[PDB]
Amino acid sequence: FKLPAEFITRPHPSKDHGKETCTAYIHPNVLSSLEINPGSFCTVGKIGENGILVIARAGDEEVHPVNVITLSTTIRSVGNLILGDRLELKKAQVQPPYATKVTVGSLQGYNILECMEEKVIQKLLDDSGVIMPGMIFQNLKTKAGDESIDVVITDASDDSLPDVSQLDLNMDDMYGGLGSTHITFSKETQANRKYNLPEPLSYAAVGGLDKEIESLKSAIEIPLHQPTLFSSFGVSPPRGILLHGPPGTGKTMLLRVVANTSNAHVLTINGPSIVSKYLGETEAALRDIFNEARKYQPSIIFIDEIDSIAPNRANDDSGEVESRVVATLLTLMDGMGAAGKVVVIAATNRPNSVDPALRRPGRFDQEVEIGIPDVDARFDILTKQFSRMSSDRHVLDSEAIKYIASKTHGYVGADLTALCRESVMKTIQRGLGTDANIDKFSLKVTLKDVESAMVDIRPSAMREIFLEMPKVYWSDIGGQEELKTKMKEMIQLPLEASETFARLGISAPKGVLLYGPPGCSKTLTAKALATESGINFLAVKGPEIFNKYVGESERAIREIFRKARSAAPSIIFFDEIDALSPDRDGSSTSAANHVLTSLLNEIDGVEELKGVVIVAATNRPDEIDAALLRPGRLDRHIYVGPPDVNARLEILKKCTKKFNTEESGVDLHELADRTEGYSGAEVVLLCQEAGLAAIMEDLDVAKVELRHFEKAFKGIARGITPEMLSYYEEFALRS
Amino acid sequence: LNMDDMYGGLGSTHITFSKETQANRKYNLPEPLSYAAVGGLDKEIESLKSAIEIPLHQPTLFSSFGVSPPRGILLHGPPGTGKTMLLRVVANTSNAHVLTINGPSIVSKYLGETEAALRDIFNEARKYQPSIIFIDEIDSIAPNRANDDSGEVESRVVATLLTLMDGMGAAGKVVVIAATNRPNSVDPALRRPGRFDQEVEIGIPDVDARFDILTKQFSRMSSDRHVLDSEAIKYIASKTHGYVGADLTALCRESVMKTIQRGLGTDANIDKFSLKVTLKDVESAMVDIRPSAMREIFLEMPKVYWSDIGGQEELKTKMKEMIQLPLEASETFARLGISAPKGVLLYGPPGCSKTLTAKALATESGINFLAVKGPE
Ligand SMILES: Nc1ncnc2c1ncn2[C@@H]1O[C@H](COP(=O)(O)OP(=O)(O)OP(=O)(O)O)[C@@H](O)[C@H]1O
Ligand SMILES: Nc1ncnc2c1ncn2[C@@H]1O[C@H](COP(=O)(O)OP(=O)(O)OP(=O)(O)O)[C@@H](O)[C@H]1O
Ligand SMILES: Nc1ncnc2c1ncn2[C@@H]1O[C@H](COP(=O)(O)OP(=O)(O)O)[C@@H](O)[C@H]1O
Ligand SMILES: Nc1ncnc2c1ncn2[C@@H]1O[C@H](COP(=O)(O)OP(=O)(O)O)[C@@H](O)[C@H]1O
Repeated sequence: FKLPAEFITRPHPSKDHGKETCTAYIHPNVLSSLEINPGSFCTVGKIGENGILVIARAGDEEVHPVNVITLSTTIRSVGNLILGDRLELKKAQVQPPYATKVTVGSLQGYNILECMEEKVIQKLLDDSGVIMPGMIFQNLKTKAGDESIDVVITDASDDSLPDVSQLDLNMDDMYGGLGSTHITFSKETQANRKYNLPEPLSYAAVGGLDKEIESLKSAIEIPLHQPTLFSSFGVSPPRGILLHGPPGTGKTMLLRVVANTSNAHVLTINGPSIVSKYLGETEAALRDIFNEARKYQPSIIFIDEIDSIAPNRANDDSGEVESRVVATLLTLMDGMGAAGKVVVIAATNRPNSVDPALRRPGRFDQEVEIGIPDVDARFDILTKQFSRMSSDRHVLDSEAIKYIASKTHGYVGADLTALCRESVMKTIQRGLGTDANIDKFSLKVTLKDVESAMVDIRPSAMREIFLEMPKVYWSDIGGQEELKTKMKEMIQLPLEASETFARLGISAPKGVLLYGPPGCSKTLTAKALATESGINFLAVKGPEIFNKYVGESERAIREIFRKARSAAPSIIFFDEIDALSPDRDGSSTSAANHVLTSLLNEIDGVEELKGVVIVAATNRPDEIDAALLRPGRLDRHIYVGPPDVNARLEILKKCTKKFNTEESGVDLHELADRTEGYSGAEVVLLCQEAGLAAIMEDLDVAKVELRHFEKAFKGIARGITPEMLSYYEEFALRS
Repeated sequence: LNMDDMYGGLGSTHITFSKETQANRKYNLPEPLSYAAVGGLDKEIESLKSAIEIPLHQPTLFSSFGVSPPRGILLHGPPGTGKTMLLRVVANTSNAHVLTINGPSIVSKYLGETEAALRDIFNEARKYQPSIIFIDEIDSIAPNRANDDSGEVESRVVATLLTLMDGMGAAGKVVVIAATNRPNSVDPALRRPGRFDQEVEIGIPDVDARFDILTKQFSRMSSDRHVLDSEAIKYIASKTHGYVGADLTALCRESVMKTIQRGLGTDANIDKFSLKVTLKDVESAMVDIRPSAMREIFLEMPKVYWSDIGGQEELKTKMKEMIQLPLEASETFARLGISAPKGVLLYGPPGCSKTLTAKALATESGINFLAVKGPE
């Protein structure tokens, strides 16, 4: 009448020798309920992955609790059965036929074990059960020179009739004291890929965040491994650890890595399955989970999508899941014990959406920040991946890897993995289409398929962006170095002196304004800023945030600002802020005033945004509200007037570069001198319209004449009056 | 069904060898749709064939590297394009198991029932090695989280689907096909390179694709029921600049009804094959059906020849200028950097040849012309 439902694994205590393979400490009631002899085989369902790891069984001494079961570290490493998993029991399968060859692999060693061998076979098969594809044991004591050695035994050369058995366990009948089947030591084989064994996630698999992962590992290791030392201080160790970052950074991967690499008990939630219609069922389930958590001293708590599980109460008090669950989790994690050893890992995509009650120094003082990988991190990730599938399947030199990393500057580790997968599948498809069923080893991996892969896949942001790769560069634009010397320092201040700002307390005003006459270089200056910065750029313009619906503009503003906050320290730019700046003039609606107040509060009100930098562009800065025209925010003002002689000459030469200068008949200076009162846009359009005049004669031409240029000059107008220039100058004088 | 009786070892019932006709149509049995019906999407259908053949047929080659095979395939396009027909065709031609679902029928007021059904279906798919999963109307079942807080059925199903398709197995052979009307309404969580890195887009058919579809349809109903020439099909395809395959099928159907009713009215119940299908009924049907774009504003205004046009020669010269430059000067613009200003302003007194130039241009150019009335 016990009715056992789910079982939980546990390492075998006391070490020694004992069983070490078929402990299976289970209460005799469950043994009688299964109608199977205790001196026989047992199964662990572990949900799915058929094969069920048929291992022999043994009885306990009546104190071992029913729920918990022991699978030993050897089987735990063989099947990657991590702590806290659910298990099921069923009748054993047919007896194994026989074992044929069995071959050792000598994991992470240079082999040459004959000196320390000492008839390993007896040490390997001095145990009952023992599944041939998996044996992992401690080095114990082997002759002199201590050291540690491990063996890979995954490869096999036999087959079993049932397809259910994934690891095709074999029986043991050989001889040993304190000769085999044609020896067992041969070659340093790795994990067998034929059976597709689940490869454990190594601690070195993740990279590019070495400082962050080291800090996280130390912060979670010092409470568990040094509980008495921390309790001596009397301040008690916290249990909450916060993980956040942009999507695709692999936070779940590092959670899995730290769970696998830690021998302590680990617990994780399976998403919204805990949430149920019954009010008390969820509370009872959470209480039971916490009880099982602190019943054993070494325990790890993993929480995923805490934003969905614990949404902000102020943002939406829909009901059912509400602040009550936040309060009950806070009470549960506040007082499980005085010192204890418990750490809770919470991963959320949007920290702002999380309940601010969770984000408090009293409960979640320690935070871990993960950002977008840079060039070095992406290069390291690519090198790790190439080492992961080995040089036998691809050829890529270090310079090629660096070039690929530089080309894909806006990507992430998940993006790189998807790029590798798509490159592999496109290479396979090309080989199938062209080479007519050739061996895949000859074609391997090249550069053209990968280049086409990054061309086709496109960055995962799915938003329009110049990206600086296919757009205008610095050499294509000729301007004045006076503004360049200013902007380089201005945008190198935050990216390079964040620690200096933190130490000194001066911080950054984060306010820059650019005003220019119509037809001048203002959006050009913004593009130059974005190009030189080399950071993701959001193309936002004034009327874009405006919408017919009331309140939609505020929603769009909040969306773009929380996207910029999560898009690393960058620059946010407004193409035409003159649409919303004037409120007193023109009798602006209440929506414009609300948007202006919201942006005023966002720039330098109540909160400070250290990450993003606000740059604004206006067609006319004289009608702007006095609230925004305040020192501290958007204080810097640059005249950035029309291009001077050298800049105009460079622009003309760049436009004439497509043409031929020798046969053009111009010296590239007389045209600039004559076209001095025109705007930059008009100057650019002059070359195109003169080319049209030249090609008027017989369509495609190779010669341009002075009469065409004269007609082009006569047929166009500058459209700029001295009155607006005088007004713009008066704006500078008045400020 | 009827029982079998044979007199022999290792004479039938009055011979069995007679003709090589197709399946009997009197019973009107369903016919397994094949790739012959689909036409005009050769590149897209080949890409879909590759994407469905690479993981299922030879998963070991892809799994030997260790990067795991892709599991998510995304399909999207304008309504009525025929993507769901491609889904049914690949289901019929595939010998592997499929998991086509109804959609909202599974969704109920009980949150646990839907989760249990999802369990059962995905364990059924995973347990048997050859299995395919077909999911349609992705935007509904999984609305965008940022769009609205619908509640009940919400991003929880997105999370459980992601956890399901993340780790079904090491190599396996399992793919999921998602068909959505608009990719924008799809939850961005699904639209991820880790989940849906492969995207299949089936755009609106062009003139060649529409012509291929019409030819395939005519070959399907055979020449017994109609007499159409290649130039007639080409003209019909050219006239239908924006129609889709569903629109072409509707045009054929309405032409059939118009022909039937005209024959009944005039010929007084004449033989059906005598009148078959002509071109005048098709023209009347495409005129009366209204173009594919519902409530369109870029209308197809009529054309008129040059000798019916009267005006100054300077405007005609600028006309020829601005049409001859872009069509046959793209290489010149690319090499010279002139590009295309694409901006022309027409200002003048009302009622004197302001729109006459545009009308003559629509006539002469032959390119698909579109015009908008301003106040409309
Ligand atoms: N930096 C990286 N280096 C190598 N592989 C990576 C990297 N980032 C992601 N990947 C690959 O992409 C997969 C996705 O990682 P993971 O599931 O941890 O994503 P995540 O960013 O935590 O997001 P989500 O929770 O939505 O899955 C990894 O299992 C791995 O195969
Ligand atoms: N290539 C084609 N050949 C013949 N008929 C076609 C073709 N493409 C589409 N059709 C027609 O279009 C219709 C199929 O519409 P279907 O529902 O499959 O489209 P869909 O683009 O998947 O959109 P929906 O979201 O409505 O399912 C049928 O009437 C079919 O005859
Ligand atoms: N040297 C150049 N080459 C190409 N395009 C240019 C050049 N200088 C300016 N432009 C274009 O002219 C535009 C300048 O806009 P601008 O007149 O400053 O806007 P506003 O009228 O609001 O001040 C930019 O969008 C840019 O694309
Ligand atoms: N040769 C012609 N004979 C009869 N009608 C004509 C002829 N040429 C043009 N039209 C008519 O004159 C109209 C010209 O429109 P138009 O006056 O340019 O528009 P708008 O009133 O905007 O200036 C056309 O709608 C056309 O029907």
